[PDB]
Amino acid sequence: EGLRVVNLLQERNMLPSTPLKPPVPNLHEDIQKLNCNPELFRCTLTSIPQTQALLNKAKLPLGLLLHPFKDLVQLPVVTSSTIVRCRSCRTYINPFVSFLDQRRWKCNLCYRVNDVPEEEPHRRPEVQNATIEFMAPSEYMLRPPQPPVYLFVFDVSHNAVETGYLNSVCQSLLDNLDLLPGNTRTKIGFITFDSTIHFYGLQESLSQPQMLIVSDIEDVFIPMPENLLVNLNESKELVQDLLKTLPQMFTKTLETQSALGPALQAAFKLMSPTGGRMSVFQTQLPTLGVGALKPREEPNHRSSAKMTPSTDFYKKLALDCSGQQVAVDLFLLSGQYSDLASLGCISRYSAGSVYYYPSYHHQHNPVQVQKLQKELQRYLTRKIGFEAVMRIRCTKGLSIHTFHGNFFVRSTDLLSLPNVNPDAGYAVQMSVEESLTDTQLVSFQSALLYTSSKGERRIRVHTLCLPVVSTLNDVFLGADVQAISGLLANMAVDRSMTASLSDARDALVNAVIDSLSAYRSSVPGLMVPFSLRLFPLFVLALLKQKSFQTGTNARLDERIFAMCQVKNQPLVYLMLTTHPSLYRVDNLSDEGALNISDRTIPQPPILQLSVEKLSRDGAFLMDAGSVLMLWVGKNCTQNFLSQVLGVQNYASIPQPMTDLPELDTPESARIIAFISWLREQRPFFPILYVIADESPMKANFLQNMIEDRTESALSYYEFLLHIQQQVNK
Amino acid sequence: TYLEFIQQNEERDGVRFSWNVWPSSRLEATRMVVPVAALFTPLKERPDLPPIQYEPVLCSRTTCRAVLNPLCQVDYRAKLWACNFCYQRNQFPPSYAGISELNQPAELLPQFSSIEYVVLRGPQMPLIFLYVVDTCMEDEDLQALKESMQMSLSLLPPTALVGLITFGRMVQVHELGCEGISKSYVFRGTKDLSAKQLQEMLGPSNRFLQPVQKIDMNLTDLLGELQRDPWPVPQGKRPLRSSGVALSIAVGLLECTFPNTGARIMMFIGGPATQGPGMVVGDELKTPIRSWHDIDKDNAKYVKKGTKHFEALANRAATTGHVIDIYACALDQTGLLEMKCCPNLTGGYMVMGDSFNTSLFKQTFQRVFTKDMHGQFKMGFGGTLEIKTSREIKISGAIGPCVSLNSKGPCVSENEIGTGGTCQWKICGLSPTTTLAIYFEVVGRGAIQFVTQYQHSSGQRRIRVTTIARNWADAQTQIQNIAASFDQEAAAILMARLAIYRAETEDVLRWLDRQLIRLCQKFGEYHKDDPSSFRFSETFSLYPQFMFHLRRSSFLQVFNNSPDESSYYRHHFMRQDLTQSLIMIQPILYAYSFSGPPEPVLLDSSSILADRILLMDTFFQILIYHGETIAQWRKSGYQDMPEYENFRHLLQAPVDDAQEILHSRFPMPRYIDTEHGGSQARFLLSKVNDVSLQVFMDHLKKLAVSSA
Amino acid sequence: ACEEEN
Amino acid sequence: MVLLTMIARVADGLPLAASMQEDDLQQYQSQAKQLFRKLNEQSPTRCTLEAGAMTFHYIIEQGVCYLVLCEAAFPKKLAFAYLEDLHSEFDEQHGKKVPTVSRPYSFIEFDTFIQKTKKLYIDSRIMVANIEEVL
Ligand SMILES: [Zn+2]
Ligand SMILES: [Zn+2]
Repeated sequence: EGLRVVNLLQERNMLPSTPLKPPVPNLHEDIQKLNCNPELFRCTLTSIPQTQALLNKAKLPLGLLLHPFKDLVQLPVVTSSTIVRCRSCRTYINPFVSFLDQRRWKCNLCYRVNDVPEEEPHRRPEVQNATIEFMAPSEYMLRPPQPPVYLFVFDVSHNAVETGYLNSVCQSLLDNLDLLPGNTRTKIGFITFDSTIHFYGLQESLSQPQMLIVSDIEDVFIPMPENLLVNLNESKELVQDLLKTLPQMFTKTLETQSALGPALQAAFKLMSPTGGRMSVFQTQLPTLGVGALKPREEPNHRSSAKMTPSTDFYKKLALDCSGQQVAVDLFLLSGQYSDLASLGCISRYSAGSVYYYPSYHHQHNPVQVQKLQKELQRYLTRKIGFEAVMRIRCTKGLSIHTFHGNFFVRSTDLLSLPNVNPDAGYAVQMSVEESLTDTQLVSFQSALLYTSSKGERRIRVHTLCLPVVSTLNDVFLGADVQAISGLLANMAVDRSMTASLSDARDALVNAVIDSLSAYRSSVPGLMVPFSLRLFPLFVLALLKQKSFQTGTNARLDERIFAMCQVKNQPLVYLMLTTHPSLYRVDNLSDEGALNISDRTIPQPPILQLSVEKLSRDGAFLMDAGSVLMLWVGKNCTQNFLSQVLGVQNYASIPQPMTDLPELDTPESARIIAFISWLREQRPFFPILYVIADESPMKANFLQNMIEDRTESALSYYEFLLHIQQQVNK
Repeated sequence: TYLEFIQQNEERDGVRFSWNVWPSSRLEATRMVVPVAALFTPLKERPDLPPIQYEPVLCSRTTCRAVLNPLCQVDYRAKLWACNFCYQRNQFPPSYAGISELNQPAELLPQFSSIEYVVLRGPQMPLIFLYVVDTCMEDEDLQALKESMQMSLSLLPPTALVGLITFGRMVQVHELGCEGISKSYVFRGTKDLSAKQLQEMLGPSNRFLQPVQKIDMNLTDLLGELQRDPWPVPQGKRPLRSSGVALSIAVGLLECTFPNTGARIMMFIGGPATQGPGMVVGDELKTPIRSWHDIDKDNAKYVKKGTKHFEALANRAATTGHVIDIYACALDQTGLLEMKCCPNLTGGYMVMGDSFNTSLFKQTFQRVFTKDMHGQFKMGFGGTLEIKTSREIKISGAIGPCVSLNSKGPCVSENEIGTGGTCQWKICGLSPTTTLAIYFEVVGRGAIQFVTQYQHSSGQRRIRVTTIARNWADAQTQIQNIAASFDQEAAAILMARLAIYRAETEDVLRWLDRQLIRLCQKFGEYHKDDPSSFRFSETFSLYPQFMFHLRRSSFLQVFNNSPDESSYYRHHFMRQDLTQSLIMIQPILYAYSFSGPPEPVLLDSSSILADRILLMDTFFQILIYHGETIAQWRKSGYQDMPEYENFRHLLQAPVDDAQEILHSRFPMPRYIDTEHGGSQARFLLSKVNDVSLQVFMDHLKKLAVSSA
Repeated sequence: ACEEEN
Repeated sequence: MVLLTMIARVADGLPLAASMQEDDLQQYQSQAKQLFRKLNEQSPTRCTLEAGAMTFHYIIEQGVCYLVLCEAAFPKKLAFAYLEDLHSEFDEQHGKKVPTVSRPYSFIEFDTFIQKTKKLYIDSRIMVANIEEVL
């Protein structure tokens, strides 16, 4: 612990060898113990500024980061014939309510006092679980629970046929047809497209599927009432064949153009009636019909900081899906610019999610291929909610004034979520509308109203209670750097679209300066509170990530996807991404977590992001959350190549190496033991590649040593040096 | 004989004129009652004529260019022949250097007036059949249609190209044999498309039109898998059928794919077009399809506009040179009144019936693919008709299945009849029974030559030529020779044709009567104001009666028939040869009793006897009538008894006789077995018998002898 | 407004 | 002559199974739930309500209501044969568990049978009252 000040200029080794743990709100031992899980609900200031003035004086942003539908281990399910809720602000009776007349309860959010209905009340599960899930009553639905409908929309143009993604995508569906979320009411559908929209009907009465083609691009329509969206259960055999055929129907195609717009417009109309999930796969820039985008020239490391969408079409179409509880997930496997800065909008406002795969090719990029294999595996077998919505409430005086995430904000905080995934992240920014002089505790509650794949209406609520403070140092003592960082990120993304990448970048540098600069006018070197010791380190890495970096040869579509991830990713993976974890692995040992019964699991220490830490004499794994990159030294140890890599010498370490071998060696067991534990800490299986040779021309590994200097960026010390110069100007 | 003459000339040059001797002067040309016209059948069959794989031989006078005929004056010494049309003298072509007197070119023998040359120079284009199927119909009806189309496919030529387009609420252009999937393009039946659009929208043989020998199995299976329009039909509604567009899409596909070559758009309908363009009626069952009664009182907001649609369509199909067949089978009306111009302008067929699941339809349809002694269809495509005449004759126009190529010259007269203002006509589709009426005018021996270039079902391009000569009136005996060359039968029908043509493009009877009158006063015998006196040459006798029937027929007395039935009738009249035509006008009738073998009798009540079995042969109806008594001996059961083996030969005589003709004829005529009383007797009673002929003649006579 | 049910 | 089908337990008006397809439902869905709440142990075991351009049709059996909505034009004769087919099936499958459940639409999987049956009636190939009243 510690209320110590730190001089960033003399330490230079502040980053701990163990994972960082989320702060603990300064709260009475008994309340904190019932507090929500931080991995689900968390605040930037565990210590809430009693007043806005105090909030500003700190110069830190006040907001929340949530991951509500996240996969849980033990989820309490209340089937209460009635849901207990405050008659004024409609807050879900939670663990942080104040019980008095033991037959009445004071709403912790708007202080009104409610009458406990005749249905030890404080022992009721509703008030012993911060994270709970209620069964929605007949009033909580505007229509029979809609069934699960999955419509895939493939782009079958020439380019698209050349990448050969269609093949794997279909094998996945096939291997995971049975594993799709849903009862017997499950509906599935398909549509292909190039210059025309290709529908496919499936009746058990006909010898083979029927490809129905719409060619009037300026006026689409559905070709058949029935059979286009079939009943998986009944039609299993039928669909199974279609998947085994499609990849083969377009091998000698000469269609260069692709009218994605119309396709989607038809995609929409088919779903319109039921709503459901629209999985769209695209591979190039849209050039036919509406939704058409003009090509653009990719920037080089030379051009300065001089993003937004080319047209509104995809956004407009999105709200429409949204109003139909239709969600669109974008899978881009383009090899050239494709204008994601505008395509993304399709998924951004429909609470969908975009998946990117740069230069996807069945033969030419064995990496992306697996990445996809594995991200589809996820996307396909993970739980899903339908026609859901979310509201976030917070104690009187506190106000959410800005949202971050893929959803549509109807009337303040009725976030419409056409679809809800357990990988979707969200953030919010609040301010003090009224001074918290009254209370000494404020709570936040988010309810997730939705429809399970099993046709059940359900609410998922999380509730968080924190303490109000009235002195700077306090605000500072409970600061959560990580969260401040990720929240700033989202504000920056928006900052860039609203203005420019420059301002975005700057405002990020000013958060650090205006902050520590405020800390000083309130206390030689760069002096900061123990909690913000990693504040400049994270913003820097923030400025060097592919979402804000500048001096690089970064292509448009990439930058955009990067900011798409900041926007739709749960703090934890924004960190992994932004600040990979570097572990030296050629010498793992026994200080491991050899607890897990028969497996030991080494616990090597986390290194800071710099080449000064690497060593030609060894191997270093870098965990970036989505992928694991094993860089290897030229002068490595023989033992490592032979007993871990399965090779006789550095020179014969296969160029692209997609995964280590499972050799009968204790060195193998150890490295495989470590790697296995890492991926078990997440649902999205991260690929791993050792291709990181010292000459595989895939050493983008180095792009992560955020602490060194570059011809176009400052070093950590260089950054610290700059900050201090402004802190005391 | 003059009869022997008419007969032997139709038999050989498939053609018949109202007058076989024409006016030599102008003072008689103008005064001609029944115009000089011929009923011409360009493809009549005969005692195997040798096809001539020549190069026809043409006159060398830019303007004329007529073909070498037996009327051409030759000179086997000077290797020169003089054209009988412009007098221009020609030099024989190298290949005819070898001709001599004792072995001359067939085109000169009077036996080979009317001959057919074959032109083998360019690779032959394949026949194109395009099926266009309606899916809105009862299952049992659709299955038949499928079994039918599936059989038609087994008869088509290996090289022929096939295509399929089904429809109902939408229009589906199927891309054939796509492999393991089976695709088709869908189109809204709500809006028409040009063809450029349909071209751009869709992208020898095509993906849509493929060699039969190659696609046959795939198309069979597909036709066997077809199913009712998938769209539901709500109570009190008619299926939403887009006939107008289905055709408009078939039309354009070929137009932009194989313009100007043999093609056959065969459309099958099982109900009216309910979704315009070409909308014939609304989807409200409560309301009925327009009737003739409705039409007259302006209670038909779909006809005119819907009619316009198909009409512009036929023109597009005929201009491009493609044939459209309409195969209609529905209990209620189907919309032929509006679609008529399609099968009509082109050589397309028009078949009508109650349901595709009848023997009537099944058979009529397979008669479409009747073959000749070589195993080939008796059809032709893109026939161009050109009629050359002596500087003394001009052409007023033709009445029959065809369209003008609008080509001018000195043959064209200022008085245009029917599709006139031309010496050329395109006839997209034709058969050995296709018959045009060509109306001529005069401004010995006068001659007219008929050149018909078509595409044979084999693929061979051929030119049928028939040159005829007719005597010029002898001035010192004009009206006496002319009158004796008259062809009442032919005239009747040529005169009929004219009338009908006016009706279908609107009193007519008034015109029909005026001439019958005149025709009586100029060649009839009488004492003014003395009716009783009137008589007619054995040469004119019948013309009157014939006129009686044509004015009382359903060809001009629409009402008491459905606009559709009306159109169907006219259609077949305006294409048939003389014979068949007479039958239509005045159905023949036969009697069967123990008192002798079959004998034709008059169409009159007085012919309906109780102890006699009649067989009225309308062109469209074979009917067997059983008088009261025979009906009785029949109802009794006497037939079965071995005692009355005579009552059978009788009961079946008309049945036996019926079968025969009840096959040869194309639109298989409907069959009827009724008797005195039966509700079907009505057909015999309404054909039989102002009022009756007796009085008709009277009133006619009373006017024949009065003022001029 | 299914959550707030107000 | 279109659709809207709802099956609800009569006591509380708890929804059991319904089916709906648009491509409004909003107005005619409440009235259905209205009816449901109102129906009791004294209500007419078979009824037809007139709602202007529309016409409700419901029957009750074993305390379970089968309600249907369609255009007034739709065959009053066919609307009842439609519910009857539903009843028979529903009671044969879940008729004995209906009185114990508590969650809305506890039998959504009946969604299926409702839609394979509805079609057999929407393709041509007792008491009466103004619903406005009962409500
Ligand atoms: Zn409250
Ligand atoms: Zn000449």
